[PDB]
Amino acid sequence: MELKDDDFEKISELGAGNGGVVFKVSHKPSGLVMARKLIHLEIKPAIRNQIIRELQVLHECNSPYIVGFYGAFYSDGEISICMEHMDGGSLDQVLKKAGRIPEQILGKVSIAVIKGLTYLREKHKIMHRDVKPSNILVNSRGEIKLCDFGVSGQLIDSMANSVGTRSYMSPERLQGTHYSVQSDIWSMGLSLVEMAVGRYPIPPPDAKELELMFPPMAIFELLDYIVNEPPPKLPSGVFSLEFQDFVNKCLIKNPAERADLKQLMVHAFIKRSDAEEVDFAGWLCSTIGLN
Ligand SMILES: Nc1ncnc2c1ncn2[C@@H]1O[C@H](COP(=O)(O)OP(=O)(O)NP(=O)(O)O)[C@@H](O)[C@H]1O
Ligand SMILES: Cn1cnc2c(F)c(Nc3ccc(Br)cc3Cl)c(C(=O)NOCCO)cc21
Ligand SMILES: [Mg+2]
Repeated sequence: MELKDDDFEKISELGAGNGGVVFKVSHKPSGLVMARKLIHLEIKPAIRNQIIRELQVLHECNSPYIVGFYGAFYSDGEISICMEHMDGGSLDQVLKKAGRIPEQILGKVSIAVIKGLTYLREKHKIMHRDVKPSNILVNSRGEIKLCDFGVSGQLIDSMANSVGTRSYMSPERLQGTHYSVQSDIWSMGLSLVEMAVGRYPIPPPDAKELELMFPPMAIFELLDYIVNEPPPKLPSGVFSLEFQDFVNKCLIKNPAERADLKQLMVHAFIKRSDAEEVDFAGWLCSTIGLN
């Protein structure tokens, strides 16, 4: 069934950020609760049709590790993407409420991210391009799913400009055009360290700030750090050697030396997490108040 603007009714706002705002909406004709992302783009009709056209491939991105798509359309200066509502939010949200995220949980997340990236690359030859904690969604059934990946090339173009004071970009992507899918591996590694530790891990915590857990940077100052200083590490002692090596291999500055999806999928840490009996659903609601 096709989706139009007037068949929707707003319920609440799930949040916003940089070029988009997403609402919890009711799709009146079907009764479904959806998440509807609005993206403002002053752009000619010819290209917006192509964006809408390109976004349709989301209809065949079906995976337990990828957020469900309902449909895409154009309202007034607004491109709408309608998706599965994830009643548990983004990992960046659960991080706030949780402080830190336990290694074993992070292990299940790692599993989901790899399978998600693998699915998108394997079955669609598509690179994510924006891996970070806000674009990993979770829900009360304990599903862990990726969103906001770069499915439409023209959207990639039309969003080219508009970034902030926290980069999840690989150093190769920061420095030039010589980047690709290995960049997502970096984005993952960093995200993990962040969720693991309780904050964006650059710059890395001083001697003091570390034993406590257990000013914001200038733009250039931060990017300069990412590309020229050694990458962040999981602090020793509080995380299994397995986890440490995993993130370490994810955060190699040289993208050709950096681990790939193939390799991470059979890494000691994944295989260990793969076996671990973890009630992720239970932990989720427990730490954010719910079911
Ligand atoms: N399908 C969804 N279900 C539930 N909540 C969602 C969904 N999609 C997005 N959200 C929420 O909307 C918030 C903002 O979304 P979004 O416009 O993609 O920006 P962001 O990921 O937060 N930061 P940025 O990537 O810099 O734009 C996210 O942090 C989520 O909390
Ligand atoms: C660059 N680019 C190319 N295609 C894209 C695309 F489809 C996007 N959205 C999206 C994708 C899959 C699913 Br499932 C759900 C959504 Cl909402 C986003 C995106 O929403 N970036 O979020 C930034 C903040 O608003 C970006 C895309
Ligand atoms: Mg986003």
